[PDB]
Amino acid sequence: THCQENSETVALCTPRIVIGNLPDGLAPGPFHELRTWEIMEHMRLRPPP
Amino acid sequence: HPGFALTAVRTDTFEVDMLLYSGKSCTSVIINNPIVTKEERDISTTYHVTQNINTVDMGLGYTSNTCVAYVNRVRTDMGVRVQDLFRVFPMNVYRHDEVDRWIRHAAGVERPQLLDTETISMLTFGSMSERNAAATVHGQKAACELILTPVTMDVNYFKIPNNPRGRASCMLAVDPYDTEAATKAIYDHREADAQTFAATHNPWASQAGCLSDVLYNTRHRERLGYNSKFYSPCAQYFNTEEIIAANKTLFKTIDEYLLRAKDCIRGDTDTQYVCVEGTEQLIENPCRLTQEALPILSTTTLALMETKLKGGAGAFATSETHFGNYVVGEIIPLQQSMLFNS
Amino acid sequence: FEAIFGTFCNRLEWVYFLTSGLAAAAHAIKFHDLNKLTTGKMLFHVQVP
Amino acid sequence: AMEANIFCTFDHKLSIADVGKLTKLVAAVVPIPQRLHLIKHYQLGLHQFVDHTRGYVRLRGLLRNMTLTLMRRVEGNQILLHVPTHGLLYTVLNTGPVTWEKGDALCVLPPLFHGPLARENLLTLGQWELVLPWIVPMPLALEINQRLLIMGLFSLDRSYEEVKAAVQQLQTITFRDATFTIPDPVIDQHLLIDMKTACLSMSMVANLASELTMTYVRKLALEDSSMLLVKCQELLMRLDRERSVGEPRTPARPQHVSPDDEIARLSALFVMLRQLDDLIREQVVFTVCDVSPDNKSATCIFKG
Amino acid sequence: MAAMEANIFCTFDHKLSIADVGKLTKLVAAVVPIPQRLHLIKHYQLGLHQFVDHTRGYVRLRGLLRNMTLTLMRRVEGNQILLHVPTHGLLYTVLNTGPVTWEKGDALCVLPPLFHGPLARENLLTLGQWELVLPWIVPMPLALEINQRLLIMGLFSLDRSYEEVKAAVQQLQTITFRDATFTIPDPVIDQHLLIDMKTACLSMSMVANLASELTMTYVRKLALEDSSMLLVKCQELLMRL
Amino acid sequence: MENWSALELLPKVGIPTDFLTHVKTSAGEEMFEALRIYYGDDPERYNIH
Amino acid sequence: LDKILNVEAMHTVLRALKNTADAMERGLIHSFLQTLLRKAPPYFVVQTLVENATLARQALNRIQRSNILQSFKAKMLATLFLLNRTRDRDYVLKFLTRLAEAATDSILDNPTTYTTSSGAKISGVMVSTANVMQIIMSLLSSHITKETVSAPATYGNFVLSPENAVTAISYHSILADFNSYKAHLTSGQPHLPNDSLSQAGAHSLTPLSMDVIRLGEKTVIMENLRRVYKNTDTKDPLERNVDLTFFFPVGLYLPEDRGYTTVESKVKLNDTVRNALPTTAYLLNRDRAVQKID
Amino acid sequence: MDARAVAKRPRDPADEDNELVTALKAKREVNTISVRYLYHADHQALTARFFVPEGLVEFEAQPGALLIRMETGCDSPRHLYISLYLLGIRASNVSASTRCLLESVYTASAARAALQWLDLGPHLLHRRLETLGCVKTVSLGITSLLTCVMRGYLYNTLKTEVFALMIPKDMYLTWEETRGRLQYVYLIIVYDYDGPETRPGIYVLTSSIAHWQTLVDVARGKFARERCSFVNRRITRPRQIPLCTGVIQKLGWCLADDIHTSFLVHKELKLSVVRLDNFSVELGDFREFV
Repeated sequence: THCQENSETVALCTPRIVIGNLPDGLAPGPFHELRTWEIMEHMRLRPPP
Repeated sequence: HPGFALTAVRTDTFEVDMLLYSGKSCTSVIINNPIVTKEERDISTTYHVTQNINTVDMGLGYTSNTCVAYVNRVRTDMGVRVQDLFRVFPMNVYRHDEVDRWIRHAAGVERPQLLDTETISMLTFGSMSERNAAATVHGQKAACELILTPVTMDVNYFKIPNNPRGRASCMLAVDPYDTEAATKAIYDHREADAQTFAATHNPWASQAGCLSDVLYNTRHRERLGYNSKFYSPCAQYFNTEEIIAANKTLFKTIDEYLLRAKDCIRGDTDTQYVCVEGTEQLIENPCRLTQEALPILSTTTLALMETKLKGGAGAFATSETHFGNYVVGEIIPLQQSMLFNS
Repeated sequence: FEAIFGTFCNRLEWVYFLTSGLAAAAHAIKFHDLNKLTTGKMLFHVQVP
Repeated sequence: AMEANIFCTFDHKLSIADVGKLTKLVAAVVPIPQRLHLIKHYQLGLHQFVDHTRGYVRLRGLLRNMTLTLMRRVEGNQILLHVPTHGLLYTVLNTGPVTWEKGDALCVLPPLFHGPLARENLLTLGQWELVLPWIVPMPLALEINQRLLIMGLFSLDRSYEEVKAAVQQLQTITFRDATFTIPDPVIDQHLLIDMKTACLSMSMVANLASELTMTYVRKLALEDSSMLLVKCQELLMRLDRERSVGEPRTPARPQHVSPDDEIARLSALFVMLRQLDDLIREQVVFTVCDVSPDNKSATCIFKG
Repeated sequence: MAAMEANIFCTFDHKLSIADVGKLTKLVAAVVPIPQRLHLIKHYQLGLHQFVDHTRGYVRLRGLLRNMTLTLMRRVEGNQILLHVPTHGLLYTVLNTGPVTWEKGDALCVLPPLFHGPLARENLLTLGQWELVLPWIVPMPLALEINQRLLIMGLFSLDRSYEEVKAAVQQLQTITFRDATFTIPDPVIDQHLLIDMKTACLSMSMVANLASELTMTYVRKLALEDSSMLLVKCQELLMRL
Repeated sequence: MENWSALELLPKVGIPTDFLTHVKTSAGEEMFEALRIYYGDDPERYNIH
Repeated sequence: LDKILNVEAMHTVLRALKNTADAMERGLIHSFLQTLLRKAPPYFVVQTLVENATLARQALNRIQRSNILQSFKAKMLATLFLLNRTRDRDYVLKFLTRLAEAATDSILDNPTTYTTSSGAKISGVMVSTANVMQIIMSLLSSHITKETVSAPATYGNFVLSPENAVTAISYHSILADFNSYKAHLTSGQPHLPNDSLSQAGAHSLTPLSMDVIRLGEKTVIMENLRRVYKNTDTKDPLERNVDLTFFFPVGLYLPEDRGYTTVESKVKLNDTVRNALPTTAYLLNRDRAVQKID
Repeated sequence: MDARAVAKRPRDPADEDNELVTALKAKREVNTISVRYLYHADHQALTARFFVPEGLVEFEAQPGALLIRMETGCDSPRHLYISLYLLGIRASNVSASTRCLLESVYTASAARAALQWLDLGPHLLHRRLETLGCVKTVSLGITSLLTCVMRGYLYNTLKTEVFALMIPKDMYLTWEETRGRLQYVYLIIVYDYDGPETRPGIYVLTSSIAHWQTLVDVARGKFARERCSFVNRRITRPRQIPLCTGVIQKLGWCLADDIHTSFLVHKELKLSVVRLDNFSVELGDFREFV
């Protein structure tokens, strides 16, 4: 991003940490739910409790 | 599944015949008498016999032309085997020690702390690290890798021959000798893209300074230590400093395409390497002229692949979908023809 | 006794540039002072109807 | 009979004004990567070894192995290039900055042009230029060779004003002739890879030896045939002032060291001298007997 | 006196089988030293064999081989050999006796042979209890590491228990240069290594008392600020901090 | 550059020319090394210094 | 025993001279082929120019460049390997006559050289590997007709006039036939009879058998060159390699909202989240065999 | 390229008339100069003329004597061409009797300048010198123009006599007891360290040894005293960085049968010197060593 400092427009790179930070443009809402059904399949929880 | 997707690019080298045609008296060749210089190793005297030739051309247009006639066989493996970046960038290591020990053991690459002058040289430069493997039953092998958005459209982007970069960069469209306007069309995301008019089909490669640009633009790659022996199929798309400099009036372009557009690739070793420049046959690469790449047959699942192998002659070209899974039909029927025709 | 029958040699075949049909494209001209000449240029003046 | 030469040809066309620029270098060294007979201009000269990240030591290390060659006679469409033989005198043009007196031992070095422009540009040709190695007296090479190594050791310390000034002093050599400042290897706040590897080659030899040599000197000093290793045990201490009334009576020695790693440290001490060897010993390539007036041509007996 | 001769004729005394004179015809343009340098040499003084001794030391050979006059064999025939003394700076072909392959542009060195181990060449030209040993010509890097291995064997030998020295010498002798393996023939600690121990420890200790405060400190300064693969192993050889 | 106008005065041979897609384009897309096109009647042909 | 060696040395010298002369001729052939391979644009380029020649009366407009680029890209994928895909005789004949019709005429053409007996006149030569011409002799056996071409028998020469020595020295430039220009300028005549490069060479002509093809009133020479590359250590310049970069997605995510499903009558995937999200991708080897990239 | 053309024997220049004669035969003009035969046409020796001021000619009129350049500071007298003998006054090896003997012979401001420029510099002696070869054909005027050999044999014009290298007897040394058939001459400066100044001791060490490593190994034998004194000064003085303790440079070779004593005779002053007779010059370079 481009934060605004004391009359400057200094750029600010910053780590994304979790996979959820990716914009809902690049990791849509249904995508994460489909991915979570993958993980509950991997744990043998396909019908969840 | 982690959040991102991959869009591997992979060049494949075909042995082939050409047929040339040339007009009568198409170029005169002035020659002078051969002259014989002499040398002596005192065990034996070599003599050398030079001759001079100059070829004035005698045609205003092109008096000659060429066509690729016959593909005999494929040199390249056409396997997948994605390229090991741990050997392309040997110097880089994680700051923490234990984490890099663990990562090397997980990815399968490790270095032994012998400080062999070969290891010192390799980490310093070149050294052709790979040393080919036990029994090569297919041939030369490589693939490349572009971290990408899963939302990427394919029906508009992967079914047809197109640019892996995510933003079309055919300098043939751009006004000749126009660097201020050639740098927008390949880089700027406010100005609307070529083939598809969406700004950028993949942001993480099409931006200037994106991860894939800084990863494969050799101008960026040099600032980091990297092995130059290894040939990277993707770099021709991302060497933007050169392709910006390539846009020139049509005929300078098609003269450039005959002279530099070639990309030497070492032919005896297992993996592709940059040949000793121009010692061998230079390999022509038509995809370099258009800066595009051809889709090959791909399926998400085996079920869609079985239907292809079970299907008719035209089966490989048709693309299909199934709620999530897809098949990207090939543009060129080489999997039908070079293989089955034999 | 172990017999050595005839010894044999490869008989070479010579080829000539002008004998070749590819010389149909070239218009070869000897020029004994060729090393001196820097470059040769031909100039064309065509008016357009 | 004809003298043996090496013909060279220019893929790109030459101008009448361009070929006149070669007649100027008709008597100048032109290094070649490899002895061959016909050579394109691309393989000619030192320009093929230019790099962006790689620095002065890359050029020096490849320049040691290239085949030295004088230009002999421009032909218009061709160029001869005689390969000098050891022990026969050849004239050379004075590309080096410094004037040569008779008897000087010359040696070849990469070009070291500094920032402000002077006469440099001659033969631009198709995005290509004929860079030529400096020919310089032996002592000036011994001095330049160290100026760069010290600016490399200071490359890590540009925050300090004292180092900031001392670097400037090393930067401008003062020689018995017009002076020529030396370009700073440091750039963009960060040292180039070649000087970094060479400084590691020096500092490994400076540090790995100090902890290692005591395990051997303590054992050799017992014999006494040489009679100086006992004096050398005190030399190991690396103290500058006379010893305090405290710890030092014997040099520090490694403890308990696991049986095999001592071989690996030993061999890594010797691996670093090999990286350093390209800079350790400069070698003469010419020995000038007489010099032309204006110190422009010289006639040097070839060495190597 | 008569100046040193360029062409030197060698004469064998022992009866030469028609098979063996053919080995020398294939041995033409090899690098064969002589100590004497007269015009009509005996065959006894050919090659390295005369310096084999009961000591069976490799460094004795490396040391005595340096003094010998290198000659290039030429124009071999029945009853005659014609060794040539090369002149400095003049070109010559050189036959590749050893298995090591020679890269273009590499420099060469002369060191006594290092047998492969399990196998040896049959065509020794042994005759009359006189074998024809000749020095190996190797690329410079291999000739460097053979000597580095020998010197490390000499330095480690002292201050170490004799059983530990067996385990070290068992591996310091084998060399994998250019994908071939080689083994030093009976490397032995001697006086010939001892004087080199003294000169190496002396020069390497006077090095320790010449590096500036910053010259030694450069690595510490570098690692605390920047890191790379080269620096990882150098952090290891630095023992502790 | 290249001296023209020697060319408009030195008798030239005259030869049936052939360029695909006319002359103005292949002079305009830089097929030929050097070129110059003038529209009226440049009197340089008449100046002889 | 000595005279044998005295004669063997002479024979070795003669052999080392004859083989070097022949290597010189083969190198001249090789270099003249290397020259054409650098001045020979690919087929689709010449064809696009030969199809869009009319419209571009000026330096081409912003739009015409796009039309030309589109035609380049189309011709490339439909002409990449010809004897590999198609072998229709009427189509291969049309393509080969199209190759000759696409090549522009040379500046100077001497009627006397390279004239087939019985009034025929040659126009050019086409070259290829043996296995290609062996296919062509089969496909076009009707048109190919061996004939006796009247090739030039000796190199020409370009001797300097006495006047040229002065202009070479004072001005570093040489115009051919300076003496003819002095006459035509003094006499005021505009045209020159011949422009000196047709003036030099090929006065003496010798027959040689060749194969020729009719390409619609064109008579192209057909010539294989593998003859000169037997047992040599140099790779044939006509044998080449062609790289093609390919690219495939792996692990995408097709939209759930606007989702759809063509073929589904064919396959039936087991209901599983593993069948739902693609994580792998499948391809095939050089020989057809399933391949996987996880 | 004809079969006969390679078959021809190589043609020696004497078989062809001189190039000047090849022109005069074509154009027939006859100058006063006798170009029928060229002098100095057979000389593998390479040479150079050095102007040396008349204050340094003494003991060099005899052909055969080293020429060594000496750089000193001041830009006006950029260099100065010392003999080996003139350098002996500074050496500590030389006998005090020989030193006081020959020091009288150099009573000239041009030579005394050499002692002053030797004293002047803190930096070591071996740095300032560069050997040039050997005297022959003294021009012997108000300012001698000495011809100096860079490589090859010393001998007369017309090869009527072979000049011999002369080395003052106090500098000459031999390590070995059994001389080889051929042996190389090396010049060896060796600093022995001492408080006010590190005084140099010059030597010339003929030996059959050629290998550098074995040569320096045998050299440290006699020079252990100077080497240990260098090591002792290294620890005695902190922040003092004294460098190499001897320096060896290959000076040429002689057949080791030629060696025998003699004397130079000048101003009626006999000077005992060893005399290598057919001493071919092949210069090397100073090689630092501890």
